[PDB]
Amino acid sequence: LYASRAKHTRFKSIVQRTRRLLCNGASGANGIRKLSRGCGIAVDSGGQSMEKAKFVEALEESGVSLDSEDIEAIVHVLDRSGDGVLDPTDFIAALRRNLTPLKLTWITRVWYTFTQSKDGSVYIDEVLSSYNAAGHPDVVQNIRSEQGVRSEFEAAFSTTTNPDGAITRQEFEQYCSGVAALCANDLEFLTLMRGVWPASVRTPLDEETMRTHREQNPCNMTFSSYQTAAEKGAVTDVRTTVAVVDDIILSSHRPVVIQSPLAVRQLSIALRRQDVQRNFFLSRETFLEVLRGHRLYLKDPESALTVLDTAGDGSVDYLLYMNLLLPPLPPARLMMLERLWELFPKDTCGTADVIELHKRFSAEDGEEQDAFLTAWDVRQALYRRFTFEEIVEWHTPLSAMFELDNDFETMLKKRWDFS
Amino acid sequence: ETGGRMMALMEQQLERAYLSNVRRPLGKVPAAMYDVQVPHSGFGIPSEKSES
Amino acid sequence: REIVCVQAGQCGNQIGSKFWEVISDEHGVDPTGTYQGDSDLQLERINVYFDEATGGRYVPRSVLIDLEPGTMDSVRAGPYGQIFRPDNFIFGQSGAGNNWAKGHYTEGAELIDSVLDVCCKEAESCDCLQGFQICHSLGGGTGSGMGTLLISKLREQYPDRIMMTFSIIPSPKVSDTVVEPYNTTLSVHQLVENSDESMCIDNEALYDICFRTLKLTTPTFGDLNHLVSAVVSGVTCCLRFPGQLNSDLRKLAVNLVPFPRLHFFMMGFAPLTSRGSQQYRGLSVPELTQQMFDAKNMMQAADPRHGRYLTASALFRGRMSTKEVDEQMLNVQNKNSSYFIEWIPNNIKSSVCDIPPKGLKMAVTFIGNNTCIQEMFRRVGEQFTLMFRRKAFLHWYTGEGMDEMEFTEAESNMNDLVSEYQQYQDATIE
Amino acid sequence: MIGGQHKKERISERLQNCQNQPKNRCYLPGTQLLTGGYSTKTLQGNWSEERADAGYYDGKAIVPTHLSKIWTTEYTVMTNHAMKRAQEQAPVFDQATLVDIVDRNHRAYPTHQPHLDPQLPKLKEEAFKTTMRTSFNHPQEVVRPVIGNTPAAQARAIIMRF
Amino acid sequence: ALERYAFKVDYCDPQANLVRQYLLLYFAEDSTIEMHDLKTKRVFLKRCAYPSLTPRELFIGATVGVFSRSLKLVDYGDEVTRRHFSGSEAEFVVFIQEGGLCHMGSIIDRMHTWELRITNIRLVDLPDSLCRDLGVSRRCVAILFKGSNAIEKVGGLSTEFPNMTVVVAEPSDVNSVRGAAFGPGGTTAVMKNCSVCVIKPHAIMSGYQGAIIQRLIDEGFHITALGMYSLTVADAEDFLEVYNGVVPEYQRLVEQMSSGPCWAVQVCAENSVSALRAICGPHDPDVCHVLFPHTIRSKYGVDRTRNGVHCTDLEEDAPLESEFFFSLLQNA
Amino acid sequence: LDLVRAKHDDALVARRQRLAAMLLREKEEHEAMLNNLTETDEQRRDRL
Ligand SMILES: Nc1nc2c(ncn2[C@@H]2O[C@H](COP(=O)(O)OP(=O)(O)O)[C@@H](O)[C@H]2O)c(=O)[nH]1
Repeated sequence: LYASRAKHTRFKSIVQRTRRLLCNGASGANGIRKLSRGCGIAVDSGGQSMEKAKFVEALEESGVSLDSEDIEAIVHVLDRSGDGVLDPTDFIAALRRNLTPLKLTWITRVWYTFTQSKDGSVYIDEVLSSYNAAGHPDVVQNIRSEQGVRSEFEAAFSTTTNPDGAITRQEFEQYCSGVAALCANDLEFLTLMRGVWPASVRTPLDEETMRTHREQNPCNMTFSSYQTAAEKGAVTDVRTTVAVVDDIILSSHRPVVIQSPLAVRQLSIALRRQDVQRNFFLSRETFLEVLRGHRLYLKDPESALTVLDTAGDGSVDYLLYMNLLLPPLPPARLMMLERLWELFPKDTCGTADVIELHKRFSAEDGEEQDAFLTAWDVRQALYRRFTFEEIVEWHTPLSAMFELDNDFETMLKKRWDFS
Repeated sequence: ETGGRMMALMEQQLERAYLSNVRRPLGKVPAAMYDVQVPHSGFGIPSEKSES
Repeated sequence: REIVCVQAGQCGNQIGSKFWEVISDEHGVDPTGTYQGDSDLQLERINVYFDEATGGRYVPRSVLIDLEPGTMDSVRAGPYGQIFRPDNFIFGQSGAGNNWAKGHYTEGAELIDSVLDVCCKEAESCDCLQGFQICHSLGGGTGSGMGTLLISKLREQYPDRIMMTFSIIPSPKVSDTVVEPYNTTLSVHQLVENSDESMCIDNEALYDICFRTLKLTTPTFGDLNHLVSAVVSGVTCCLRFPGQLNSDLRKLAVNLVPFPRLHFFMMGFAPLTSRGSQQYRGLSVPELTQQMFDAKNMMQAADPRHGRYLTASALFRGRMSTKEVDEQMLNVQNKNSSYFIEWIPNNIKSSVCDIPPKGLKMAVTFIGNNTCIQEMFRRVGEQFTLMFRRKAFLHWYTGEGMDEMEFTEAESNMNDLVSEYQQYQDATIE
Repeated sequence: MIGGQHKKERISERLQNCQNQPKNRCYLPGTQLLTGGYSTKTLQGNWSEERADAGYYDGKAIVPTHLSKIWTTEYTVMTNHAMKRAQEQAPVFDQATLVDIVDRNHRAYPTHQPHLDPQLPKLKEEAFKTTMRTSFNHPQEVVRPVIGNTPAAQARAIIMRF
Repeated sequence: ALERYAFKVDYCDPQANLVRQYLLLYFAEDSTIEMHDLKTKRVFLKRCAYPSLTPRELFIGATVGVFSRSLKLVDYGDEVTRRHFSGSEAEFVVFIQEGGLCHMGSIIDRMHTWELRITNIRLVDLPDSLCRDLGVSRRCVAILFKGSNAIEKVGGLSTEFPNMTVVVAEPSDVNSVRGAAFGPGGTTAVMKNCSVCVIKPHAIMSGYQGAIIQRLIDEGFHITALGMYSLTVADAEDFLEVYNGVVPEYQRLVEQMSSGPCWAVQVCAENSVSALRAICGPHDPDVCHVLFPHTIRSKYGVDRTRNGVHCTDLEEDAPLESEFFFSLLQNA
Repeated sequence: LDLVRAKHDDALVARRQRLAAMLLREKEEHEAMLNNLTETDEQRRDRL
């Protein structure tokens, strides 16, 4: 019965290779969008059905060649009905979320800086005006010029590409996944995103603290043949701190929270309540006091919190902490949850009301109704509004109880309505 | 010839479904067919108390 | 607790080469002599058979003797041959001529002192010496004469140690040499006085094992010598690995021999089964016990069903329960009670060792002391009596110098051995 | 320590072309610490005392092999539960302290191992103390029994103290 | 063909630290071998069957393994073999221009199918004088090779791969490119955001090297450097310092890497070390054959010592290994 | 000189520790992937 797991590993390798090949071609950051346009996708999260031969010829014209065994693996993973038909949005989702947690954190952070419409879309005028090409690291080091990068970005988003004039979340994530595959590592992506999208960071800081934080990043600390003893020791200290924080989080904090949706939801509420700027940052003492109230502890707060500081000012990024704490979901289940999310009206900052959740739920036993009402209390919600990440975190522990995606389909249809 | 470790692990995985391996293991009590809970003080009735 | 091996003549040297292959494999010794094993359990008793030379290498505590160097040059030239110490190869310049008297009296006394010098050099270096182990054939020329000569010298020099022999003996069904009965009779006369324990194997039984049990299409002498090397390496297993019920060569001797002349044993090894069949039957202690007592699995032509067991021993290798072992040995003793000597209350000793041979989950070697061995010696004595009445080839032996009185003495001693075995088979408790 | 690295040749020894026996460190080819004619891996001679050394290292890879799993003794199966818990903690030294241990610098007698003594720091603080200085300090500056190992006894004693 | 080959080989003895010489004979009618000792005039091994040894692997400068001994073929021991190898000793150069870097793995595989032995390889950038004289591009791959009927065989690359190969046959141009392309000098390897993959000697003799390189190209990675180097025992030890005390096959890896020449490639991509580790697979081929059947080590590996390829594990050492391969070994 | 050598050997040992931890974690993770490679009767009944 190891053929299935061989197929799954092959699917992961296929996703890796497809992401590298598309972004290295003629259209670098626009490869995934071009693939989606070629496949014939017209709805962002629709359930349009597409037959296998058209999918393989679409990938062939995109620039990726697959023989029989990779086609079989893709069909096995994606076709959940056995009818010989599949939905390419699952493959595009698999290409979309293949990132390290820091990249996903900052990609999510940039998206909420915009002004969202009645139906979750964002206008093209705002995203065109909010781009700042002067801060591109390519321009600052003086390899290319501002006009060139401005022209290429304007060609990326134009009236012929999007006749309606509104960009969805999925399209922006596809573009950011494209532009992420060209950067070398996490630090390059952070520098590019900070320089290009300036509204992401709310307060500036001097170049001295920024350069000291940049020099101490794990990417720059790396061995060499002609090193001296002190700088070897510095590299050792940085690497040991990163390893200890990662393994203590994974070994200790995850088993406490992953056993029930109630714990995840309550921890998310506790973290989000203390945020006043709504930029996913907290002070150190506030973070330690929040974690103390939920039976999670650290052996050395000064060394442990130096890796959750992705802003360089001494704050704590709890979005990255929650991303590292919980495991990512498979793309099919994420598509299911986004199809559920489509049925909610949204305000200017991208939230929906909790009453909408309440009138769309249908439990079976008393215990699950009690847990749902306790977690999704109207009084405990921030401002009677909830976001999509809260839904993802609530559904993550339930998704770990099933191995096949058809079971998750059936449970979603039973619990929820329409989707 | 032995086909390494993965084949051996799967071979032992296919073995325990035998009834003999279930009801007759080596140096062990055969496993229970339902869950049991061991009380804090152990099994048996606690001794009844009386007034001083 | 270290053993010193001696290999004599063509048969002995050939079996020895396979034995040292099997032992080097079990302890993970490369044919260059470098340790390449994969568990500490291999290293921790390596001293038992190997001495350590400087660096990586280990050298095997063995003396190689032959009268013409052809075999010795073949063993030195073999794939594992390099491991052997060069100074340990002793050879002459002319053959035994298939003559016992030549091998014992003329060239034997010429070489024998250098062999004792090497054996003494090896023995006195040991911190505590266990018994000697010797492989030779009784039907040959150099095998019989120098093996029994050397056995006598080592028995003079180390009377408090153990004396163990493995010996191949002529069958009437497929003889390779005409004068086999004389050499066999004189050698059995020497062994019954000198030895502490002697193991006997028939080539006919190894052919029947190969053809019927293993269904080999074209077995070769390498296979027969591999089966023998398997049993030889199995008897010593408790010396060199941990276990739940340890055993020792001296403990085997004390439990098996009731009276000092009754020291001749049968051999078997149980998990023999063809590659096609292995998918159809799992190993277990009842299955091993059933093969273990099946005469199909015994390495002599005499069958247990015509005699009775005085004593037997079984050494088990592997992880198994002692209850199942004890009750299996009891059930076999109770169900077949007429084949067990009644004035001994329990005839079988068991022993259990944790570490099986590589690629087997479990294995057992069986040693049996049964009166049916008398038929084999009787057959050899018949052929001797047919040949001796007519002086058929005697002038060769007399020309070397033997008195005819030796032949009548050797016949009388072998006939007395047969009589001693036959009387205990046919007896009552009274 | 892991991988040895303190049994190997030092640069000073290589530059000075030092030989073996003046200091008797077995690193040069053809020389090895032979106990009873064999290495310390074999149970002959003085293996128990040589394994008790502060600088002893056994060549066991952290990543285990298959035959180690297959070949196990009954005693190991019996006592493996305690071994898993007992393998959690072990003392460790840095490289300078290992150099000091190998060079056996500060010892009262040749076999004195102070780095394996758990009471060494309190001995160091306790050193150089005189009877009068302890006994003649400044005069201005200077329970119901409970029996049993039962946790109830400990709880009662702690409650009384509080 | 032949009825009997004869070579003399040297065997590096680790216990003695001497170099011993033997005489190796191969009988092609029934595939048996036999070894003699030159210093003693005595037999080392009878005629014994050895099916893992094939006549195709017998050439000068090759390495073979006979009963856990690594033998290196040194010189012809007979005049029949000397006459049979009267050719196959001239060295020629084939270049791959810029348009052919995407097809270089197939080029190397095609050369291996043509019974051609590569004696050196490097990815270089030539001076302008040789660039104009020979007719090649600035950035090119230089392959040095020898074999039987070499010129007539390499003529097929003009029609299989149009306009991406240049063949050199004149000895003077070969000497000029040998002095210029190879030897001490600079390198094109980067010093950050890189990974190093090493092709083991056994895969070199078996010849899966072109398939490995072409798989790397197909997956999307970029090759920024490439060369072949021969490692001494001390160099092999210093290359595998971090694997001491961690894996059980340290000494076997040392002797395998010191057995013969090895190819070293450099890979640059996004998250290069993790991506290369994922594409190569786990350390043990047994796990690969069950759970990761598409990995490189599943196809080109038989055990832990001879898993085919070697890849960097810690992201702290990628510039260290790149430097050790492309500066310390190359320059001096 | 010997003291400086020890100062380098420290970092070497630290790298060895990190590698050993990673390899043990991966080896344990691989063996847990063979746990549930079994087929139950319920799925077979569902197919029928
Ligand atoms: N089992 C076995 N028997 C052998 C072997 N070589 C020879 N024999 C037998 O031993 C007898 C010949 O004895 P031999 O060893 O030549 O006596 P020697 O001349 O004194 O050494 C014949 O019965 C052969 O069949 C062998 O390798 N294995």
